[PDB]
Amino acid sequence: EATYAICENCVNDIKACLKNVPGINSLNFDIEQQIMSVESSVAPSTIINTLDAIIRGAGKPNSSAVAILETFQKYTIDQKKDTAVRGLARIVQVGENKTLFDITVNGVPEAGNYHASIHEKGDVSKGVESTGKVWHKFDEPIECFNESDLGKNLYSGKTFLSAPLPTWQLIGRSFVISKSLNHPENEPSSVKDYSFLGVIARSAGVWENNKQVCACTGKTVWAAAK
Amino acid sequence: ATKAVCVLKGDGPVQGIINFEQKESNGPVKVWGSIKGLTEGLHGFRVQEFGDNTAGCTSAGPHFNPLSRKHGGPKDEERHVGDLGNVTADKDGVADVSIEDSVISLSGDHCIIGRTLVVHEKADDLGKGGNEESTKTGNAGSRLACGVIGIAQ
Ligand SMILES: [Zn+2]
Ligand SMILES: [Zn+2]
Repeated sequence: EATYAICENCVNDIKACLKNVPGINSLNFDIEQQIMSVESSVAPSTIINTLDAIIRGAGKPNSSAVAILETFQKYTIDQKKDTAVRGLARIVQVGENKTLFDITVNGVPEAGNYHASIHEKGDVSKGVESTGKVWHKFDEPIECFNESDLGKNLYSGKTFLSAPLPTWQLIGRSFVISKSLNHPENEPSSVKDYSFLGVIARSAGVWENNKQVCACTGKTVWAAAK
Repeated sequence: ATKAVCVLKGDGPVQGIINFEQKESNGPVKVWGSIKGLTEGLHGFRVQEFGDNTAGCTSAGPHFNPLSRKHGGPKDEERHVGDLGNVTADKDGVADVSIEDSVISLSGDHCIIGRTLVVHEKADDLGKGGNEESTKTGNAGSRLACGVIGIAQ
């Protein structure tokens, strides 16, 4: 069971669009909060692409999390200096020991497959180095070959990931995304990887449609690609 | 869960690292570290309900308050779990934080891991202000810096 975010004429417009899709056991609607609950064995990426809909958190306590993924090192190839945010993970518990990850990447310099992992510790004082060991490796890559709306020589990607873990087990750990540098040579830091990460944080899971990140001010400093 | 850490940063000069340590699951939490780039004086210092910093104040929620209390100073009988009072910045703009707290915890219903730690521009009035907002947030003004409390060990 998952919850998705979307008047009275709007309602049947959507239920319509979904009907020929199998694996769906039921559909429930709350137009007040502008959400929709769907209990199924069917992929959420199926539900969303058919439709604009985002994965949202249920009301269940300690079921939703977020990780704002930022670069820690200064990279020669990375000239985006207005923000260090490169990615966003939205996490929802969708099972008893099942969890789903809405990952967006935007503004990375090198196209490529980026690899997501969860590290043991939520200590980002020293970037990846201080997060300790890999705790969960995600086999599926984030395919970042789409050009980014943030200009040329910048790339974006998106994917849903999954893990046999409850949300409460991820709280306080580090979510880390990285790729081997194409040119480790040009990087003085003796750094071999391009990494961005964030502490996995408790979240109410009431996210809006656009996947964005604001400064302490409130100004929007980053968003998922269109 | 015995050690936690937080990297405080913001849009300005204020930045810092705060450590948490709790030997016994129901022992006190030791809280220490440093915050620099502050103006001289007292600054509100507390933990929010969530650690979601995608939408600022909105996504992080009110003060961490599982017991549904009103806002207070840390020594007060009536206080949110997240209420850590004030940190003090010296003349060089540095607040050296050294706290023992009995209400926050690194486990159980009062567990603060995965929540936002925040330091504010103005002093927390410790709920002793003469308005309703005092009993909700302590009137500490705007957020200078924040971070998510993560597992350190
Ligand atoms: Zn309508
Ligand atoms: Zn409070």
